Amino acid sequence: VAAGHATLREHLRDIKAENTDANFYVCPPPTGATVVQFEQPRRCPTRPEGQNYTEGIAVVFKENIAPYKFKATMYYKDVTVSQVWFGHRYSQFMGIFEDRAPVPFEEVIDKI
Amino acid sequence: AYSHQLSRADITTVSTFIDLNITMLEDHEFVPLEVYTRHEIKDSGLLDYT
Amino acid sequence: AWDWVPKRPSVCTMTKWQEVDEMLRSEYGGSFRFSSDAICTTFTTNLTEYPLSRVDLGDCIGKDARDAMDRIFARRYNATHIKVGQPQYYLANGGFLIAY
Amino acid sequence: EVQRRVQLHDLRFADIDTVIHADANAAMFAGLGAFFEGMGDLGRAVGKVVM
Ligand SMILES: *[C@@H]1O[C@H](CO)[C@@H](O[C@@H]2O[C@H](CO)[C@@H](O)[C@H](O)[C@H]2NC(C)=O)[C@H](O)[C@H]1NC(C)=O
Ligand SMILES: *[C@@H]1O[C@H](CO)[C@@H](O[C@@H]2O[C@H](CO)[C@@H](O)[C@H](O)[C@H]2NC(C)=O)[C@H](O)[C@H]1NC(C)=O
Ligand SMILES: *[C@@H]1O[C@H](CO)[C@@H](O[C@@H]2O[C@H](CO)[C@@H](O)[C@H](O)[C@H]2NC(C)=O)[C@H](O)[C@H]1NC(C)=O
Repeated sequence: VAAGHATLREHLRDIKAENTDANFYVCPPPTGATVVQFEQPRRCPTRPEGQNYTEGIAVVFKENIAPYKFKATMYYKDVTVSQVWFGHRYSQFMGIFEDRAPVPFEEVIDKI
Repeated sequence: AYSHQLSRADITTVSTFIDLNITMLEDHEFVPLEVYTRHEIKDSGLLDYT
Repeated sequence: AWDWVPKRPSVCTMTKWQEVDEMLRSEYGGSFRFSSDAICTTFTTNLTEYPLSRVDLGDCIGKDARDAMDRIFARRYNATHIKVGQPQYYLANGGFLIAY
Repeated sequence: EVQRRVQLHDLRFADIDTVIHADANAAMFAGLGAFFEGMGDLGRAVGKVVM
């Protein structure tokens, strides 16, 4: 009878309707603060050449650089200047000047 | 401009096909000021297929 | 336009998709997780076995499963392993029925 | 070679783009701006009008 087939469609349809959701990722562009390199292909013998061959277990150790990660805050003022005294319709042709300057300590402590 | 020359041992080689205990940062771009004024193009490394 | 025809006769609800010689079952987080080298997908399921007997009244899936398992067992495991008990049926996430 | 040619094409576009947008009027205004700026405030008073 079809009742068995019908309930089986129902169970399969139900199970595939379940939420199996995953997160999105905002990937910020790397600045080059951390860099890695890869292994390279290497030429090897066409015929065996080594002597005293032996099997064995090995444990490889690397130099411990012990990275210390911490939080740092940076403060700066971006300045921009243009020839406004000629009028907005013309200042555009005379270019623009820009500079990035550090915030003096007294401003970081007494104002920020 | 040319700066200096590193030995191949100066950079951390990533293990063959799977690696762990690797340290990283949440890189923050800090774009140059000229990208807003002069609207010069920001370096984006070598081109991916995408 | 198309030529009309009477509705086709009914067919079995499920088709044999894969025959897997090596499939490891493991219990974790209150769920079974099946994995193999032949299929890169991992199948997740509840610990309860599905009551297929009261659904596959025509024994369609039953016959296909029992025959395939015996063929594989005779071909590759006959002289190296023993079968523990009767086959088990599990409804895995994604809508698959795994006979184990 | 594909990525080498792609980087050559966006360079050709930048040159064509510059040729279209490098207005001779803007070049003249830039020259006049520098001339009046060098004359100080006496230059600003006139510059604002002649512009
Ligand atoms: C860094 O290396 C250590 C081993 O030196 C890893 O430590 C294991 O971590 C798991 C998950 O917490 C534990 O179940 C194990 O008991 C740990 N092993 C030991 C010997 O303590 C650690 O996972 C690595 N960290 C990263 C981020 O890769
Ligand atoms: C599967 O394994 C069994 C042994 O576990 C094999 O049994 C033999 O069957 C023949 C025919 O009935 C008998 O003459 C032998 O005496 C049995 N041997 C043993 C050790 O009991 C069986 O042949 C195997 N099947 C296949 C298809 O290889
Ligand atoms: C595994 O078992 C759980 C119950 O422990 C089932 O979850 C229920 O599923 C139905 C049908 O989609 C829902 O209406 C209920 O709200 C669920 N209950 C809870 C407590 O979440 C689940 O369907 C089973 N999954 C499989 C693949 O067999």
